Amino acid sequence: GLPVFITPGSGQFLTTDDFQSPCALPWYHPTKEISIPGEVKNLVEICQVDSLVPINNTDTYINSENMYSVVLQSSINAPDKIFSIRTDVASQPLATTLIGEISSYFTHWTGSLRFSFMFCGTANTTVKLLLAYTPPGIAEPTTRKDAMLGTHVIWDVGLQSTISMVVPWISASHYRNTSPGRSTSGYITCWYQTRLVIPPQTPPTARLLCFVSGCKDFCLRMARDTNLHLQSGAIAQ
Amino acid sequence: GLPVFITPGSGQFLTTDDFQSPCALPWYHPTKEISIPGEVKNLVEICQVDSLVPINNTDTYINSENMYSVVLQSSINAPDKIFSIRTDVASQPLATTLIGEISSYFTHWTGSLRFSFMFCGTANTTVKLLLAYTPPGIAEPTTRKDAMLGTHVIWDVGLQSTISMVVPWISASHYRNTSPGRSTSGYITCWYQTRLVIPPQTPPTARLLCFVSGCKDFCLRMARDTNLHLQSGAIAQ
Amino acid sequence: RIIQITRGDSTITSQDVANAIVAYGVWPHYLSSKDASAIDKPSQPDTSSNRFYTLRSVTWSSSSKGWWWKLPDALKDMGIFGENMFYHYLGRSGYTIHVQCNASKFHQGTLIVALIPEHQIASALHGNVNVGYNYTHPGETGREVKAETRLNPDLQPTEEYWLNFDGTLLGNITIFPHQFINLRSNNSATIIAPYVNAVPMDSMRSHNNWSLVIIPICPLETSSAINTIPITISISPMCAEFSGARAKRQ
Amino acid sequence: RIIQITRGDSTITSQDVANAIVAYGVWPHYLSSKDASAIDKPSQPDTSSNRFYTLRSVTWSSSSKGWWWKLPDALKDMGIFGENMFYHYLGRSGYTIHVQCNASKFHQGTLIVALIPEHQIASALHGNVNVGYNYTHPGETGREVKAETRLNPDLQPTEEYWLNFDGTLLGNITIFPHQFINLRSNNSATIIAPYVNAVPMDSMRSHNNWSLVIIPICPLETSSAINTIPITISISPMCAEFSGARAKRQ
Amino acid sequence: ALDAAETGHTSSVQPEDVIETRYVQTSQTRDEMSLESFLGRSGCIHESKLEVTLANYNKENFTVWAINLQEMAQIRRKFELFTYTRFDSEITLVPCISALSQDIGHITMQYMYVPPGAPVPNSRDDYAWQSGTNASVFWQHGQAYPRFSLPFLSVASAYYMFYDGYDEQDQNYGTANTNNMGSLCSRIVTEKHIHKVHIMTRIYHKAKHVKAWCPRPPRALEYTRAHRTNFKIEDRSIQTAIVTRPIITTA
Amino acid sequence: QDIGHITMQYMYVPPGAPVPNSRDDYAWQSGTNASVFWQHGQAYPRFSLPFLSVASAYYMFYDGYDEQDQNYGTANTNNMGSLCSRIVTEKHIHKVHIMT
Repeated sequence: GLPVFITPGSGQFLTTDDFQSPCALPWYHPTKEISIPGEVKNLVEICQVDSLVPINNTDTYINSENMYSVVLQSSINAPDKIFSIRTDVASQPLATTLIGEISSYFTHWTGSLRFSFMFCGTANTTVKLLLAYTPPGIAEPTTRKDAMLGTHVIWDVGLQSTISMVVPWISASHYRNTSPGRSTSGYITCWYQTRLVIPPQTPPTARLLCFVSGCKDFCLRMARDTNLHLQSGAIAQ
Repeated sequence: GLPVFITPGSGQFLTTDDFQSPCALPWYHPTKEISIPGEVKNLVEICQVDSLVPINNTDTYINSENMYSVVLQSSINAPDKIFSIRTDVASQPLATTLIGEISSYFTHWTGSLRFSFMFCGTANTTVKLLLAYTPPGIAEPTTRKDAMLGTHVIWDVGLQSTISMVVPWISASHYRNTSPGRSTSGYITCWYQTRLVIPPQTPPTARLLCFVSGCKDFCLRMARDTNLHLQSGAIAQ
Repeated sequence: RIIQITRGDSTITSQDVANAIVAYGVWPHYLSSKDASAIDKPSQPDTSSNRFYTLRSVTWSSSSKGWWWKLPDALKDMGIFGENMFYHYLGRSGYTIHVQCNASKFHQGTLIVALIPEHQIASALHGNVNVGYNYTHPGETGREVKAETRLNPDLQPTEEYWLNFDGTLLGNITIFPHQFINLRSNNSATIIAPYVNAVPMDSMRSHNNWSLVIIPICPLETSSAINTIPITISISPMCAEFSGARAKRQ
Repeated sequence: RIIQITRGDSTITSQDVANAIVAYGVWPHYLSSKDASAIDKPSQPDTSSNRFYTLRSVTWSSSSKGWWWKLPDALKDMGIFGENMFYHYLGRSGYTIHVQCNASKFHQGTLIVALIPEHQIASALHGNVNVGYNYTHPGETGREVKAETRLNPDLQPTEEYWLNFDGTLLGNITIFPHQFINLRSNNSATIIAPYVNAVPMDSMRSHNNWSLVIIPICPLETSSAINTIPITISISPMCAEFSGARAKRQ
Repeated sequence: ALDAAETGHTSSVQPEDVIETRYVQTSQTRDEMSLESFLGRSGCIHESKLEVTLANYNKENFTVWAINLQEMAQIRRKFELFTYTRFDSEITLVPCISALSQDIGHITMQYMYVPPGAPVPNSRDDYAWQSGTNASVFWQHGQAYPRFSLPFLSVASAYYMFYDGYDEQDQNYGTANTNNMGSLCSRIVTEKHIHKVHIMTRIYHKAKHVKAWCPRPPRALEYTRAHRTNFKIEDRSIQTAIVTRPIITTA
Repeated sequence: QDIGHITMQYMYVPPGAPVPNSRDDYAWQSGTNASVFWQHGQAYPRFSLPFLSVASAYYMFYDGYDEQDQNYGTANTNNMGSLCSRIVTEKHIHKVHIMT
């Protein structure tokens, strides 16, 4: 036979290998691909989907819809903070979003994130609000003016339902690690730019729902078996 | 399958082998090479760098800058020897130079060496000095006239700072072994060609610093895990 | 933000709605000679069944938890559609769906509507159990979600709406074609879908080839004495087809 | 052997100097669209910060042992440069550096100046220890080398100058872009460098992307009563850029 | 920058809208994010543990397993991401012999794909170990890891990841209807011998030449019941991947 | 007195993969992690690993910190995660050391 000689890396199985292989079932033929709707080629189209943050991750809301929602108080003359979050894609709560899980299935990420926000309160009601981002190396802001020094948007709550805005990609490195240990990507932070004003005898309350998705900018590397989910023992049947 | 038959040298690992190998991480893609400054292709560009000899390798200077330096005595009417060294690239002290270490990482060497010398004394001061080389098979010289029979340079200490000169390659063989055991390459030797003259009430002293590098002529073979450095036990972390 | 809708004989509008995304952009169509399995020229009731039909009134409150349906079973009683379904071993159809949900300018709250595929519901109870036919196939009567005492619980599906009744997170549910009834944004919401399966057509009564979910993501309120609003849904089947005619199915 | 220098608003000369080698021959420049990571159009203060600034006087003696700085931290207080650095998560800049060191015709001694990369300093103490931020980031105040009693020694860097403070031999230090102040050869010395990193731009306050070392290779002396001379260093940043604007860093 | 998320369409798309950007060669490939990547890495599927019984070596020393992707979580969650998927399959066998005795000697082991309505082997001596057309394959001590390519099998266009009904007389709700692939099987081929041993095969697969159909949300909680989407575990509570914090104004 | 047949697993554990805690950990399953096998009498395993870094090149040195100021130098930048190894053969009587 041809004189051949064998390199190391022979005779192993690697779960992430790439090769031809022989057939168990020669002469077989598969069923034809009918034109089923809902084609897909990549994970990024899933990233493009807006999904809700369970923003309001606490005991009093977790076992319910309400952890996707925040409640606003039209009673308050103040500039102050409504909420804040990290921005690291596999941090809590963001990891629990589908982009979060897809990022949690991965080790590297890059590109800017889309964020979106609906004024879910009574149609008769008005406000304008500050949604802001904090470039890190610094504490999460404690005045509205701090957030005004960050990159931010002021929401003209017009007839249109939703404000949508982007955390710009400002990683030193072209990628960042998907889960921080002792590390940070920056903060989302939210504030009363005006007070919220309902008209008289409206419910003394309002709701806000918050969305995120990958921008056209977004991408991942180092697919890894995700942090997000655990199996204990045998899966019964 | 094709009739094949297997030669010896199969199934070993050689730390110095050469082959293709299969990927652990298929479909991955590396980060782009940005145009970082400080490109390199070969070790010879490092050889081209002048580095100081720790010429003055003794107890009284070793734990300090001063082993890179020699002190001259303007008080002396004499022709006599200032210093001398071997020329074998991996001999002490030369081995400790970066060309020394690179040679110490290697078994064969060839080509002529550049040597350079600054009159580090007071700007007002004058001398001319003999830098000389001894072709071996012979003892290291004991008169200045001996060195004058060797290949040598007399330093016109003009406005210009430095004299630079070459030990010619005069190996019988096109290469020489990088470290001698019971063997020799020749000597550097240094002498008062004139007395050193300071003008009155100058410091009664002067300094000289000495440099070496590979010439355009220089090259190495048989890269080997260097003599120069030792690991004892485990490297802790 | 205004639409009118016309299928088979019947018409629909909202003058406060944002248009449906067509599911995956595929406008509904009949099977192809290139993809088909069934041999006959199949049953095209066309206008007489690719027309609207609508469900009994549900109604909702701040205390309400959710509602859903499984299709075609949710439409088994829709005259021509219903019997043409029951008399064939197989068929296929897409759907146009609109949910009717007007409030005053003086209400707040929001529902998510999700069209959803096989949506394989989890049991209520733990262990060696699975959902019973009566509950997977609630008919047009549907499954509202309630706090208490549903009998035969071992065969009941779970009530756990924020776990999408299958152990998946809500809020990621927007992965499917979906809309929001948001009382500020709109007074109604709409979605349309082609047929879908791993198979070119399917055993209608035996498998709910599509499903529809509506969830109170934000609680209903107004200060007005009208503390609650109905919801109703209307559906037209699309390109509806049936094959393997025999007796009426039981 | 004469030069004049002009950056942003400010000018420098020596009339007894031999020109800088440009580090690796790469004259300083802005980032490229081909290589960049950051998305914004970045901050170009140009003339208002690609201009000279200079450090407090050190001074030296025959007894003196060495000095160094880490950049950009050594310039954190240089007005526009300093704050533009502190207000951004990232930036990049090269440098032009000149060291000022005139003596009389009647002095001897020599310093080596080395520009040096990440120059990852070793601890003073043995064992499970590493350098503390206060000392890696000495600011413009810099690190002169001294014989005694530096507190928090466990977090101090080593003083071992001839081991380049990292366990590498001096005299091979000429591997980097370097010059000598030699009092006969010159009255000053100069070096210029582009930006460098493994990354197209960097977290300025978090990482000293360049460093600068000056060492008394040969002892200072004169017979004159002026037994000591100051040294000072001036730097201009080059093509300086900043990105990810937010609050002032602490 | 303003939109109606209620449309169902994704929100205001463009990053350049609210940042005065510099031009950047954003030039990072999505190819690792491809389906022929993400599905197209192998993982373990099932665990064929056996003991070599002595007292009736001829009877007991074989196993059979119902083929499913539903009882190892990571692989399951790849596929529990869609309505349907289609792929050809690298299949890879990691046979392992564990000694309960001073030696193992030579050992040889059979596997068979048992498509449904093949006669299932009842005995380590069953005539069903003969395999004129069933895909049966062999391993033995010191041999490399076996593998084969299995093409896409289904009677339909794609495997049901989920199903919404029954086999026509109304039990086994969901994939337990549609996903009758039959079973893998294994059996010691060496005849009766003195060494008490356990054989364990970890079985692996990678889907390649993949296609997938309508994405669906990821599993939030521990698995429970293979075919069934059940998740409310006995004497337990629904501790999802979401983690709580003290206040929503603190990151 | 003998070793018998033995088989051994390796895995590259990139950071934020779930680290195996146990020789029986589900983390030995490896749908996408580079995991590879060796056994007695098999030739030396090898693989080609491409250049990994999030940056253009590996830091041989670094001059600062992870942003909250500890681990000075490469201990910041050089988080490649870890290699791992584990015996794949089940419980057996032979007391053995494996060295790779």
